[PDB]
Amino acid sequence: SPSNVAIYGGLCALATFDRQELQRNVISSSSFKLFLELEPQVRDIIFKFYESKYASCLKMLD
Amino acid sequence: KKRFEVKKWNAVALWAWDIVVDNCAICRNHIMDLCIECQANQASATSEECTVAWGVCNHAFHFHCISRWLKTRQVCPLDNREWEFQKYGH
Amino acid sequence: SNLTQENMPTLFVESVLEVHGKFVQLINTVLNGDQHFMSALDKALTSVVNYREPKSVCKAPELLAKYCDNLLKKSAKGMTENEVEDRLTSFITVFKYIDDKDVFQKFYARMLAKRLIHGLSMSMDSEEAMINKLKQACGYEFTSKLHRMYTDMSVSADLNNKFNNFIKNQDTVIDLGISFQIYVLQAGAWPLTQAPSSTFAIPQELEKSVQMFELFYSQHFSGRKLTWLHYLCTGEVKMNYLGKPYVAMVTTYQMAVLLAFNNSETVSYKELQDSTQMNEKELTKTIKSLLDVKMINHDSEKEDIDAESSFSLNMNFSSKRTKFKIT
Amino acid sequence: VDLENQYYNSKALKEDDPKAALSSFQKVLELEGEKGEWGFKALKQMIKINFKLTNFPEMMNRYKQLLTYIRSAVTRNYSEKSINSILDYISTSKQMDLLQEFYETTLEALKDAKNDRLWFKTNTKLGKLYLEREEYGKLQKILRQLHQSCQTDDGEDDLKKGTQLLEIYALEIQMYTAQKNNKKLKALYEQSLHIKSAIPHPLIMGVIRECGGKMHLREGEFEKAHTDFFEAFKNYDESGSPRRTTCLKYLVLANMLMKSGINPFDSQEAKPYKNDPEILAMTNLVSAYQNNDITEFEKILKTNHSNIMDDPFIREHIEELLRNIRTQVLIKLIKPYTRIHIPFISKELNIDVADVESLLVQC
Amino acid sequence: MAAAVRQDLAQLMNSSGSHKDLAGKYRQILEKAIQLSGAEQLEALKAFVEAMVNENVSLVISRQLLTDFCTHLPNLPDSTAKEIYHFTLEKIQPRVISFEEQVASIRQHLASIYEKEEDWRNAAQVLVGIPLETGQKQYNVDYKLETYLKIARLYLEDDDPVQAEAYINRASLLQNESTNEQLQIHYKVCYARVLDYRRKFIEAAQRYNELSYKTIVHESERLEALKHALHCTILASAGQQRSRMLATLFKDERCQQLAAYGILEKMYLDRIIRGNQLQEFAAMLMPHQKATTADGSSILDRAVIEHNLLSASKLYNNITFEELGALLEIPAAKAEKIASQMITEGRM
Repeated sequence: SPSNVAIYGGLCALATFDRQELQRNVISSSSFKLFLELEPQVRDIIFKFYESKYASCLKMLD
Repeated sequence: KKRFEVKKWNAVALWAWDIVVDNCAICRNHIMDLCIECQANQASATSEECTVAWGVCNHAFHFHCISRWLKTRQVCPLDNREWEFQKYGH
Repeated sequence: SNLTQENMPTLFVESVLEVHGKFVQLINTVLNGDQHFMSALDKALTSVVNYREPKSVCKAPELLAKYCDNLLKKSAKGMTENEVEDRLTSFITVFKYIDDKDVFQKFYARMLAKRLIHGLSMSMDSEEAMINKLKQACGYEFTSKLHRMYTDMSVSADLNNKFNNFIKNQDTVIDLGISFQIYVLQAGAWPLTQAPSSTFAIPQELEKSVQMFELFYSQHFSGRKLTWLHYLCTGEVKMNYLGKPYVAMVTTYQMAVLLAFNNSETVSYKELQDSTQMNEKELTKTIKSLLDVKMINHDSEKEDIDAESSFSLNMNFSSKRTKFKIT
Repeated sequence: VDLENQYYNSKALKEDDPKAALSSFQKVLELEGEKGEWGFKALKQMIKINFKLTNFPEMMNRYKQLLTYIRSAVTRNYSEKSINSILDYISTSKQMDLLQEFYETTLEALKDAKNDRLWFKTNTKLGKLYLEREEYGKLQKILRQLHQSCQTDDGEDDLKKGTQLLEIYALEIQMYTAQKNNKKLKALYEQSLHIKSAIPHPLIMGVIRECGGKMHLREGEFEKAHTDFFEAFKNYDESGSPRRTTCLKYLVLANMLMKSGINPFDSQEAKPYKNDPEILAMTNLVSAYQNNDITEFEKILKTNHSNIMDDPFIREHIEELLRNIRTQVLIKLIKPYTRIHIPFISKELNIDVADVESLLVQC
Repeated sequence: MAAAVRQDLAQLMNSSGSHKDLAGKYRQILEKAIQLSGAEQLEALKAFVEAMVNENVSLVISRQLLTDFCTHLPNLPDSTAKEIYHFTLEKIQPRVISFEEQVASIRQHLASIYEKEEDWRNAAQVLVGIPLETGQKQYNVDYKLETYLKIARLYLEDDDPVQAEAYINRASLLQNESTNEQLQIHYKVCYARVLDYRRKFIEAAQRYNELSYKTIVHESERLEALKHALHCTILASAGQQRSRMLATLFKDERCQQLAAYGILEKMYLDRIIRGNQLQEFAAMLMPHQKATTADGSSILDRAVIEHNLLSASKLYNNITFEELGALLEIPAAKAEKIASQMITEGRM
């Protein structure tokens, strides 16, 4: 389903890449922006990981 | 003798602030034409009516040419005079 | 070399189209339109207009600008939409061979500004199609000065429609002759700039109308002094001495001379220098054009141009139509 | 002759009437001037009266005689100035119930040799009116006729001003931006590249470039967004309000994101217009970014609130601009002091200690 | 008497036959209005202005009549000629493009009235509206040079160096046609003083030094130009460009003739700056070189503190913040902010 590719690719790159690599891969590319816009709960994870907000990024994961 | 009658006649509407444009001083185009830094960028600069950046010596040039000159030297060592911005915009 | 430097504006275009037309088909048919032979034809044709036998290299861009003036000339009527539209298509092909694009831009700028002020604009479509062909060939940067001159004339055209509606709002001692001819000029886009003329006196008939234009233009722009150009602006006159009231669009310089004839039948050269209120160098070229025509005729047997010679007024003038252009 | 049409038209303009003056300008048309600009100006005054009052059957009768003389009878200079003037005046007083019938009868009288601007401009306004009527039959018929040519704006290389395929896509961009739908704005930007390769430089060309700068600003390319916003401000300056003030805020926003914004105005299209309080709000925003001071940046948002807070596009980027200023001040203060205190930088910046610990980690 | 004046002017409005016959009868009417006094003189002189702005009278007759009319106006007292200049400029305002030569003649005498009444800002705005650059008639060189010289002189007395040096650049274009070499020297000297008013002693030290090595400059002006460059070097902040300017003035033998040799010697050898050295140098400075710079009442109060911090970086090992402020008579809160700004800029 198109609602699962954003989670499959969003959770895999979150464990192998840091904060600088996320802004250039899942953010700079316009192809992955259309998949992240459907589910707003996945786009806020990348923004919270770059602003050093590990307190609110962990509660939304569980 | 002859019949002279006019309804609503007019000539032209000319305007030139301060002195007359003398093809700038760094090139040959007019004060509102594409000089060198205006036609080579065709993206971050203008393409139709160019801008007019005046100064303190009552001599206007181009905003794209005066910004790169004041970046390394604010004063003008060509004749030891005052060089500053005055009256923005024609 | 068959015409040396006395080439005609209508013959130079047909001479290039006949030579290139006979070679653009021999390659596309026999050689199947090879790219190697097509580049050699365009490269060799560029050196013909640039390096020729007669010593007249600057006459190539001048003849190109003169050809556009004949197609845009407005003598009295107009032209069809078939011959003018077909002649503009073959004009962009000849311009690709002349590499002197800087000389053609200076000649076309002073010619287009003269055709608009004098009122010689015959077809508006000829000006829109001309700036569009130069942009597709040269570029938007080279045609930027020509696009600003065309857009400035369109703004004055929209203002004429708003001033024409003011006649229906309490106006009965204004309607007399021609309507507005507003030509908004600039300093960088237009070649003409605000320069001091020759302190003209301005005839008494042109005192009105123009006085109201200075107050109307002062409302759109907060403080804007305008200067008139008596070298390109022309007026009109009405002669009721012949069998038909003919109207001849004469220059504004001749209106001050004809206004001095209302006091006496003849005006000497000493009185004409004070009525015009200008130098004697400009009055010499003005009285010269009035003597060759039937407007100002000499007396006695053979009277030349002197400081003590008089200048009578002739009622018979060579006319045939109404509002005929002299340029 | 041209003599009888001058004295009759001069006396008729004196104290005009909404009904009595229409009979004076009708008898002058039977003489047929030989100029023949005397007969063309007489019919132009009748159109400027029939479109204000009277009705619509009498207006269409006088409009057909104006489109007749356009060839060798009347010069095309004075004829083209009347077509572009009436078409821009009847679109305000007359509603859509009488404007659609005036465009169908106009195409039947413009099938001469010159079929460039007379056919493209008359067909452009027809496509914009079919979207409001929700008509799908007539919209597809006018699209197949324009597809036979090479370009939708110029048949070959003559007159311009007349694009329908790009005007429909441009009208959807101004509507989809209010609903915040980036999935449709990205698809419309790719379809505008095919039309851009066949049009000169009119006004619609500057509308499709505005959507390109908004899409690149959301992805993170601040350099690509500045090239599209600057090229669109030149075309929008010719039109004016209200499509000119809203485009100025997007041009200065992309300049401050490139580190930094030392150029508040790079053109004369917005320098003398800063006297208005709505435009001056954008001028003071760039001044607070050049000197690098967070105390003056927050004062602009409190003073000017009914111009910068009402737009959701610039509101989503107001937080990143405030964080970039704190980074520049920390560099100019950490060089002299070797072991500087944490509450020391919080007192100089006049900010709380809650955001200092979060900013030091990202820096 | 004013009733018969307006009746005679309206009769000759549409009358035209000759150039000397029309101007001869009109001169007799204006002559009678001058001999009148009381309230009849103001009503007769104002009727002549309305008779010339009409389209019936020729512009040649109106221009010749207005030329001699502006000559007898200064003969009238200031209590009467003031109301005429304000009323005549409003009638010719719609036709300012026709009588351009007559507008400048009225504004030339109106500016002289405000000059005698001690008004520099009011007299300068009158000559500004004169169409000198945006006019249809160009005057002579002596007429434009005198007008531009009066505008810069009136704006200078009103404490406005910006507006005074703005209109002086227009007169420099016509100064090249003359042979006055003394006027060209003052053209660059006055511009160098404006650059120093923006607290730019570093950049101003190079302009005054280069102008002293020229040949067209007089010998009496080259020594005065070197004194301004020596004062600007001391008032400038301590940095990399200050050390290069102090060594250039020490190598020149022209600095030995000036009385400020002790200040240059104490600043080049990295000597100490006591409280008696800054007071002696401030007495020889120009009045426009001392401004309220936090402490004290001169600009030198800031250059001394910045100079002592640079010399202490190579001589003093490590001093506390409380001891560094007591040696300079400055608080501890000021000795830390100044020393921190020198490290960031890369000058200490």
